[PDB]
Amino acid sequence: IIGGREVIPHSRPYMASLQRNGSHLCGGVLVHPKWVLTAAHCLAQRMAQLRLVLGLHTLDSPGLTFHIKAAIQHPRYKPVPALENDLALLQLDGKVKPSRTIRPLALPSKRQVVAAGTRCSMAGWGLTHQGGRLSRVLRELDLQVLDTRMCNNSRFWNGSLSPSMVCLAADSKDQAPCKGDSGGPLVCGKGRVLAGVLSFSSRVCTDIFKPPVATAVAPYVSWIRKVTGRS
Amino acid sequence: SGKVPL
Repeated sequence: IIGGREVIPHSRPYMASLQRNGSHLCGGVLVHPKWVLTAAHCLAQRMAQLRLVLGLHTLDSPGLTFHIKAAIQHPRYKPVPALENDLALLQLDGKVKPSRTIRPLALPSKRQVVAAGTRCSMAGWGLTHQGGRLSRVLRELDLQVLDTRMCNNSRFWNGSLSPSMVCLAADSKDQAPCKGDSGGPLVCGKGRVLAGVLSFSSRVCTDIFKPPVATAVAPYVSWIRKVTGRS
Repeated sequence: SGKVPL
């Protein structure tokens, strides 16, 4: 996150860090004691070397580490250039016991809409500057949902955002999620309800003509319930 | 053009 703020430690106990050989790769959201929801493009990796770490604030710190038994990418995931259905569910090799630092975030209703104007925020350990390095501490950034039609403007995303995608903007031009931030949850409203999983931007994180986009959670809730086996 | 995964 570029231009964001350090969170209060463990104030977002659903946060997962997906890591390869101890190195952070993407965020995730714990959506069940045995399942982390994250971005599918994050799993273009040798799974043998991937771990999920829970309850972290500071990135170099133990937290609680899980091996991954299975990585189930959405059936209709299409990678770049079309980054469609950019979601994967990861099965932990143990079962999370809810505590103060680690806890699942509930899925929204399957009929949640994320309307233009909705005030949200997201969290991650991603880059703090263009071409920089990961954040040492978990950070957060307020984001507002933009009208998808305006985001699809020729100078912006040029018709390529589907109805399942949530177009986002910070309050300032110099604030944006950046590399390492995908997979992490977008929570919206006063009740801080899970509404999206961050996906993509353009190569430059703060490019105002390429606002960040998250995959909306609500249209995938029934898939998620089928996969997790919890109707 | 260019979607770049975050």
